[PDB]
Amino acid sequence: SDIQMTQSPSSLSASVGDRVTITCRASQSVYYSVAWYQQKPGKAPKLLIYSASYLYSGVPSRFSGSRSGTDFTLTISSLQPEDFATYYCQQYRRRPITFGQGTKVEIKRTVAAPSVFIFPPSDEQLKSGTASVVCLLNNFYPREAKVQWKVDNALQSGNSQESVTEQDSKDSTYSLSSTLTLSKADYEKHKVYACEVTHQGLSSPVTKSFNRGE
Amino acid sequence: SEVQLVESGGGLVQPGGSLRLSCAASGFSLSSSSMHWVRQAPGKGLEWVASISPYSGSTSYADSVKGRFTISADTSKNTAYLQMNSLRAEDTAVYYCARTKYHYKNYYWWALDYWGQGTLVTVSSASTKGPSVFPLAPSSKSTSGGTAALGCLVKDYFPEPVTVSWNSGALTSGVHTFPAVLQSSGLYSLSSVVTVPSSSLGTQTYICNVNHKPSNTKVDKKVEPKSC
RNA sequence: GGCCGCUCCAGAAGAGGGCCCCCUUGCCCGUUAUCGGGGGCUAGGCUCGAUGUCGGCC
Ligand SMILES: *[C@@H](C)[C@@H](O)CCCOCCOC(=O)CCCC[C@@H]1SC[C@@H]2NC(=O)N[C@@H]21
Repeated sequence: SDIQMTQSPSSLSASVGDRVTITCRASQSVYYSVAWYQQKPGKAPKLLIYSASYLYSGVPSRFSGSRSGTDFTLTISSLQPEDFATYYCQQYRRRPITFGQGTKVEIKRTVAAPSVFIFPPSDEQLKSGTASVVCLLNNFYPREAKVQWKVDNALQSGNSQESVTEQDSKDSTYSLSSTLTLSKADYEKHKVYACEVTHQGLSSPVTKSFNRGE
Repeated sequence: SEVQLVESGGGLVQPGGSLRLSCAASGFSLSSSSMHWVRQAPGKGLEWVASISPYSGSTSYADSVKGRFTISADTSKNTAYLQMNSLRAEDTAVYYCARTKYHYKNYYWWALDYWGQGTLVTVSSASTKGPSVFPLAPSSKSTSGGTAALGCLVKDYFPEPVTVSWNSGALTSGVHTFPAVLQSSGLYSLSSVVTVPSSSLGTQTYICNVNHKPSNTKVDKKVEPKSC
């Protein structure tokens, strides 16, 4: 019987100088045998804290750890620019060791509505037998957005995939693609292809659409 | 006294296949450590795989790799190994080697205090294939605030990665190349887009340059607006 | 009634085992390894005890 480590929230936005707290709940008691790691994209984790609250050698003193029952907290007292990263908790009270799913600390900025664009499939692609319809959400903040596909006013499910960039290094926004993949046969069975976008920066949902063949 | 862990041996294998990972350590003795393999699937968290104490030979394994994976160590080389047999797609991950320092004054192993750079393991039955590159064309209907969007759909390639530039690197501002998605076919697909002034469309040329080293492919696609 | 005993019955019978919690390992301890002390439970299902509502002897 393993001990699970549940981390929340999955991500949070903060600004340089903020006090940041990240929490991790053990499914049962681990005493103080909890470690905290920092991981930057494409890099190996680094140990920050062990035994719940003990700072590992060389780790800056703005990092601290605490325990309340099964809830473990990592606190950054004044966030620095090098602290935007993902943080993982881990227990070692009982084998196998187990990790929380991570908390990504991201950069806060002002709300920005997406600019939305829809792309019909190219004739080149249609000739090969497939029809990818792409909907682009450009330079928006925050990350939360809902993209809905409608084909001849019918809500689509299960036939689309989303991909989202990491926060832009210059303006801290996200961009997102949602790709609707139909066979050429299915794509020719319908006329109106519509991408509908909901986001906090928009007073009401934005819809971009086209008619096949126009 | 600089601790280093250098992983090697990762690569692409078919389901059912085998790979041996190596973790070459310096700056400390393997017999004064617990050595670990921890893996991270793309976009996911950390999953412990196996541990070994080279001093005693004691080993432990995640349930899902027992019988398939063997962790070992050669103290004469200060190197730890992960022999991975019967690999399957769900084992695809970056594999990290990590160390826990032994402290004779302590009474149990503590946290993972140093991690290597990681080695990538991809398990897939897909065959190497260069991408098909299709235009994402701007339309007159689609101009917002003096800005147009265009791009390239880079579809059905294997394995990762592709790189995309625009106008041979001359166009960098406003470019977004999205993370690849693994399609149910086992092939990858991504789009690269850029926003540009709409008034430029008649007097500028926009070309996406797609590179897929595994298939030795370099493809240039001119993306131009369609008329009516 | 008496003595001897658990080889079968009874659960009227307590330890082993197992689960949880506190104490930053906290008398002494600790397998290159997570303890110790305290607290909250689990009983007749296995082992070993003990018992008689059991068996033998007189
Ligand atoms: C023996 C000391 C222990 O079993 C008794 C605990 C003392 O407390 C009295 C309450 O007894 C129990 O509740 C313990 C239940 C018996 C456990 C045994 S262990 C082997 C067998 N397998 C299993 O799962 N239960 C029984």
